[PDB]
Parts: sequence; C-alpha cells; structure tokens
Amino acid sequence: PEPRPALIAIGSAHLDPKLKAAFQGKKQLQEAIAFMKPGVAIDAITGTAKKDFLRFEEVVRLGAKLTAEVELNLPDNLSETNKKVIAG
RNA sequence: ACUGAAACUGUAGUAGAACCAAUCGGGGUCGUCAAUA
Repeated sequence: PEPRPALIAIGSAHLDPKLKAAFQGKKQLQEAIAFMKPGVAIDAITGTAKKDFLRFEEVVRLGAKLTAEVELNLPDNLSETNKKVIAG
C-alpha cells in the first residue's frame, strides 16, 4: 500500500500574538524568557562535582501558553462514527 | 504537463567537595570638686 499521509496538520505552537508584539524591540526581555539551569555529574566514589561535566542548559520559564493551528483534512466520505473515533 | 509522504534534537549526567563564626576581655571599682579676690 502507498504510504498514508496524516489527516491532521499540526502547526508550531507560538506565544500569543499580543505578547510577541510586546517583545518587539526588547532584546533584553527576549533573552530573559529563558534562564540558565546548571547540571553537574557527581563522581560516584569521591562524591564531588566532576569538573568539565559542569553544564548550563537554557530553559524557558513555566507558565507559557502556546497555541498551534490544527487542520483535520478528514476524508469527505468518512462515516460519522469514524469521525467520532478520530476525535476520540 | 501538477507541492512527495512520513520522522519528538532527543537520550545519560545530584551545582557540588572542603571550611568550627570564631579569637581576647573578673560586671568591675575611691579621692575630692570649683576659681577667684
């Protein structure tokens, strides 16, 4: 059988357009949405921070509400029961 | 003379080891005070 495409198109999730409009021009705030999280491996013997395993990861602040546009290109003959299966 | 499809930048990793908020100190004890006329 030929490979089936998806019925569902899912966009990227972006911040609310008014919130992104507020960030325009504010490079300092644009960086401030994220902060450094440290990570370090500990030596299982000596119990000490294993140097050059010290690590900083950028993480984005919790509370973000992001939204993606979804398109369901369902088959036009699809049974109403099968619609409920997909929705389910 | 006709949009490829489909695919999680994820997986493992303790911001930690070491460092005394501490050193010294009797809750004690005796000579005046004042400057003019």
